Amino acid sequence: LDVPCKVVITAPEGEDPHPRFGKVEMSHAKHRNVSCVSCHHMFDGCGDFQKCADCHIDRDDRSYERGFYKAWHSESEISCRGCHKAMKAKNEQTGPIGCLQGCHEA
Amino acid sequence: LDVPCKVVITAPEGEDPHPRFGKVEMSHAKHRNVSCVSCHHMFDGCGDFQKCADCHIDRDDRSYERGFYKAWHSESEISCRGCHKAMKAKNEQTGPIGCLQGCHEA
Ligand code: HEC
Ligand code: HEC
Ligand code: HEC
Ligand code: HEC
Ligand code: HEC
Ligand code: HEC
Ligand code: HEC
Ligand code: HEC
Repeated sequence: LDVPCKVVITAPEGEDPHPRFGKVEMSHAKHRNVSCVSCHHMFDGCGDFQKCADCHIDRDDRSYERGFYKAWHSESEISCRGCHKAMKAKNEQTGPIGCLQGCHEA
Repeated sequence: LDVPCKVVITAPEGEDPHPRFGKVEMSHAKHRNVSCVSCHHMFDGCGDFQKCADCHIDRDDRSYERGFYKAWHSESEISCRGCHKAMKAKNEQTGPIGCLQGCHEA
């Protein structure tokens, strides 16, 4: 499909991930009310799509804004956890925040 | 997915173009502040961004809401001319409205 309904997000090739943190499912359908650029923040209205880890490569420095970990966990509202925390602070229905809740579960 | 930065819109596949109004270019780049669903009104969450004339096929009149002409020229703000006219009425920066301005121009 042009936009797959569910995606499986993994670590890039290289260092195996911690066994409990290696794959996360995300649904584009559940995020239908979130604009593409809210997540695909480098999309400027046309062009094609990459994996986030085509840029968010570094796995060793979890503080680095352009690294792998911060793509998903930064306080930035671009990140999975950052948006969900910001929405929760607004009492808005949103996604999970706990480390083994939802994303890293099941 | 590759969202073309410029598309050339013409008659439905396999059909002959209008002899004077046959092709119109549209820039996704220029429309980057317009949500995808504002035009692709059948897209919901995930799936395909279909060409409009997959559905807007009829050219027997310029009145049928599901036909070709109304996709582009309708009071509806989903249509090219309808959105531009509505935005102009609100004194918002927008696209062209005259029949030979922009869309059906060099
Ligand atoms: C955050 C909630 C997102 C929204 C809103 C949209 N997308 Fe998305 N998309 C997101 C992720 C995290 C992923 C997986 C990327 C990875 O590195 O694993 C995707 C994936 C896609 C893809 C496939 C890219 C690929 O793996 O090659 C496409 C083509 C895509 N997304 C398109 C897209 C569009 C057009 C959106 C708005 C309608 C959109 N996405 C929203 C996260 C999010
Ligand atoms: C390269 C073309 C990139 C792709 C694809 C994705 N990101 Fe990105 N991201 C990139 C850069 C260069 C930067 C720094 C800001 C800038 O534009 O220069 C970022 C930043 C983020 C952030 C902010 C992190 C922080 O400041 O703490 C997040 C949360 C982030 N990126 C997430 C993210 C996701 C989820 C992506 C796939 C959907 C993604 N990025 C793609 C470069 C690139
Ligand atoms: C805001 C800009 C978001 C970003 C970035 C991400 N998510 Fe999200 N998420 C958001 C909303 C508004 C919602 C609620 C949708 C609703 O109306 O119900 C969600 C929800 C989720 C869920 C729960 C879905 C379900 O089945 O109930 C998950 C598991 C989830 N979000 C995951 C997720 C991931 C992995 C993201 C980064 C790739 C991510 N979200 C980004 C808003 C936003
Ligand atoms: C969804 C909103 C998430 C929540 C909540 C948390 N994490 Fe996450 N994490 C998420 C994604 C989309 C990804 C990328 C895909 C993958 O599983 O690798 C990750 C990744 C990690 C990793 C792996 C890092 C690496 O291998 O380099 C770890 C160790 C990790 N996540 C830990 C973690 C912790 C401690 C959390 C609470 C602060 C947490 N995650 C929440 C998405 C989401
Ligand atoms: C109206 C101003 C639009 C906005 C906003 C977006 N798109 Fe669009 N797109 C539009 C048209 C009129 C066309 C040409 C269709 C035709 O019938 O000729 C397109 C085309 C696409 C395509 C390509 C489809 C194909 O050629 O088969 C894609 C993948 C696409 N559009 C995606 C897309 C996305 C993801 C948008 C939001 C970021 C988006 N479009 C906005 C009109 C408009
Ligand atoms: C079939 C899957 C369709 C595609 C692809 C597109 N449109 Fe559509 N359109 C469709 C229907 C069934 C209808 C009627 C209303 C409904 O939702 O049932 C419409 C309507 C419009 C209109 C309104 C016309 C009017 O009432 O005068 C416009 C302006 C319109 N559609 C435009 C449009 C464009 C520009 C598309 C490609 C980007 C497009 N439609 C695709 C069915 C389908
Ligand atoms: C509102 C929901 C729109 C619809 C539907 C379409 N257009 Fe549009 N258009 C819109 C805006 C807000 C703007 C201004 C962008 C800016 O900030 O400058 C425009 C602009 C144009 C232009 C001028 C720019 C250019 O590409 O040369 C053209 C020629 C144009 N729009 C064409 C066009 C066509 C062909 C559409 C239907 C397929 C269409 N627009 C829809 C807002 C909206
Ligand atoms: C962009 C905002 C437009 C303006 C202003 C006008 N038209 Fe248009 N027209 C537009 C598109 C995107 C298309 C589809 C592609 C194509 O060129 O075929 C059209 C099409 C027509 C047609 C052809 C119909 C057919 O069955 O082939 C005609 C005759 C036409 N347009 C006429 C027309 C007139 C009279 C306008 C002023 C009221 C007008 N158009 C404005 C986009 C845009």
